Amino acid sequence: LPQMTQQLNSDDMQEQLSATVKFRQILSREHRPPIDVVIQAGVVPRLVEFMRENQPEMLQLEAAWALTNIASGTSAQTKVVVDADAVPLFIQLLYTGSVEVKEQAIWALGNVAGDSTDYRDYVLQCNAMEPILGLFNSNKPSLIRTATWTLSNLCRGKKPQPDWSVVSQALPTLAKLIYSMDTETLVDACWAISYLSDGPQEAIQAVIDVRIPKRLVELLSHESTLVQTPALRAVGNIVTGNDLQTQVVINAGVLPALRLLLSSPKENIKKEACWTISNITAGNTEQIQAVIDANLIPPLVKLLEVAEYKTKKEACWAISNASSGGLQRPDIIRYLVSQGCIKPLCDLLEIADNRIIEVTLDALENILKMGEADKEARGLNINENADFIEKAGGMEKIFNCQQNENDKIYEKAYKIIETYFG
Amino acid sequence: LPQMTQQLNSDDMQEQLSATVKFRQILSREHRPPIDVVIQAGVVPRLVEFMRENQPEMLQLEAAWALTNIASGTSAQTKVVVDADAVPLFIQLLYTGSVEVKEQAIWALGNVAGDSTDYRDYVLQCNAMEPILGLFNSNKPSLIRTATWTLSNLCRGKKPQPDWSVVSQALPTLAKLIYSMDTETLVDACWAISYLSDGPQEAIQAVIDVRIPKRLVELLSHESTLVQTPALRAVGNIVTGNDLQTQVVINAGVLPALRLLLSSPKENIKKEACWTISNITAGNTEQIQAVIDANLIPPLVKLLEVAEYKTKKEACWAISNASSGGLQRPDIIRYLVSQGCIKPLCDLLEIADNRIIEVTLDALENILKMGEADKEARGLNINENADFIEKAGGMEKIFNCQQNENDKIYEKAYKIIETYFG
Ligand SMILES: [Co+2]
Ligand SMILES: [Co+2]
Repeated sequence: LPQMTQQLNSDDMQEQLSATVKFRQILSREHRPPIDVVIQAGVVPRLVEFMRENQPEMLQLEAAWALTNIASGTSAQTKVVVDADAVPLFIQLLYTGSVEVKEQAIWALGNVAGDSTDYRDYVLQCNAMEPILGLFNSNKPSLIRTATWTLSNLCRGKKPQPDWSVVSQALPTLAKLIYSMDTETLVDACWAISYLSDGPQEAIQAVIDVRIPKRLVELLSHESTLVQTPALRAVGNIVTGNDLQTQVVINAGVLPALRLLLSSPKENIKKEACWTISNITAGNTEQIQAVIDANLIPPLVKLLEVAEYKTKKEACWAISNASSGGLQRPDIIRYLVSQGCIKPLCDLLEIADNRIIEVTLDALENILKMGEADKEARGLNINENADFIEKAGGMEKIFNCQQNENDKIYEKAYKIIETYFG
Repeated sequence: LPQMTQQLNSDDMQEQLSATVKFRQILSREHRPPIDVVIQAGVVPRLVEFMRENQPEMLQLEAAWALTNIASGTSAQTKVVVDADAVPLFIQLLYTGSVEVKEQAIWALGNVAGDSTDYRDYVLQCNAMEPILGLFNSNKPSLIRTATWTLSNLCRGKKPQPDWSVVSQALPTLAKLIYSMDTETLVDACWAISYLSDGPQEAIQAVIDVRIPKRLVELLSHESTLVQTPALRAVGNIVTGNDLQTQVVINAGVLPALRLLLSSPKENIKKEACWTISNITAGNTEQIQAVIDANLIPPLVKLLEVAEYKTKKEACWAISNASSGGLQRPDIIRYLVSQGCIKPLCDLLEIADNRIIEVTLDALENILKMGEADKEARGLNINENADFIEKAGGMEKIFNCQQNENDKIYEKAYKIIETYFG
């Protein structure tokens, strides 16, 4: 190392190149590259020098390669490279460099961007977006992957949400990347899109205008859960928007697609599928009816019954939001009850957290108001739904809620028992 | 009714009495007392007239009785009585009335008070507390029961919390009632105390000052779970207070008692027991060491693995809080690991909601930091805990968390994987 460090500091171009190649090779070890000793040798800032505008490209590639092996190490190791002010140089190399040079720069920039939110912003402010977006006009798959990966690292994060004026510039490229033949590329593009869709209406509408929604919906039935997961996450973030934005996703045909995801052997997919659906049933009466017409209630009721809690929780919201539209269209409630949602709802009370008990009690109450409403509409002397709940053992569970510490809950419980089971 | 209404409005005493008796009788029907028909009759204000100070006591009783049957009906019916100015007369009857009159008055007041926080405050504001506490100097079980139940309704409610200057006057009486032989009385007294115990530091301190804690602890081993629940709830509320207030409960011997409750056939007792413990391990080092010395970790680790989620969740907090104390005394962490908390903690990650995942990742990161420090203090070239976690399958689960939408979680995950599994 002392010997190499010498060559590197030599003024002989040929000797500098000889040294950088060496530092690049040791930093390329698959085992445990002596990154820390290299940093301890103080040759980082020198290697950074070799990436300057007028250095020979071979020297630039070797130096960037070496620095990239370092920047892709631990966070500490990344800080060193960043502090040597390598980022601005990696970025100009994105414009100038050969494919090989570009592959190192984009990788290194991706690691800096994915290190933390402050580095994410640093990179964005160094204006990496322009040169990064130009990489997609190339035809090398591997280079496009890294680039897409780095792009997702720039879009990710919600405490400091990334500078939207900058990151939104990626939407057009992203809209094309989700048609990629490369699976890894597809995956990261969908993750990036989900990150951009994890924001206000402005963000969501932006994703809608570049016509990404329909492609996202087609990707829900991709053979791989690695593609399905981020695609669903993105769809889920989009339907969190307003009713108009959600209808866009619905006209793209997301409902029939969701029907398949509810059967996914992947628990988190069933979970986010129920989550997505609950943000659609949280919409207007016509959107709730659409969920009904797509035959999404039956599988939902089933999950409410057998899935893990984290999924049941989601199924409940979906069903409870659906029952909210029952005040208007009473037949929605009638349909929910027909699909056997009462038993699952009652049982849930026994294992749910307080927020879910509130949600579940809302659904049960809406169900009771309905059964009460057409009980009067007829000369009947019984509230069928109330009777339904009693049989399912729900009465006893609602009674038990009277001892819950939460005011909203126990008060909701007393009112229910008193009103329908007195 | 038309005839009774007439007699009721008569100036003839013997007539008013006879008619009040008849209204009382029909409003006493076990079946479905015609309360609404009686209200429609418009005689409520008239009956209220009959409870005034100058009225013959028999008329006072029959009128109060009649109105109490109405007041103990639906909220809407209770409202009719409250709006007729009955409350202040029920209260003055609580002083002057015979035992029979008092029994009606206290049942009416309890129903008004339990209706809502508005009626609760109105009742407290009408100075009902003075004659109510005065009923405890009586020697009739049934009366003391209803009186205790009423006191419970008056102390309940946390959104508007009840006027502390008023409800706190019940502590001395409450401190004595928890030594009662009557189960119902004891139950209600314990509930009333748990409600008083859910306030700020002052409320908790007043409960400690009148020396209720030790009795609460003794009651944790009461044969009936109807007594243990509210007693455990009250104890739980007290330990949410500061470290000093928490030591009072510890010195009362709560730990051995909780150890027993961790095997309660009641899921919610196991749950609040874990919750109670978690609020003790959230204290200083000595308090965490006390939990350890009482042998609470093993049963805690067992629940973390096999209990319902709502309980596991509580066990996780208890164990996780304990590990935070590991920084100071590294042997706390070593002990936790020795009791096999790692495996159940990793598995929890697969089914936990985001807040619990965060709690779990902190526990795991503390354990992991400990295994790292010792590997250093020793020449070991392995982080035993990291290896335990990897063996348990928690490595992959932690890895998966990197795709969680929550920033604090995925950052935590990437940080862990990079730092201990690289
Ligand atoms: Co990194
Ligand atoms: Co009531």
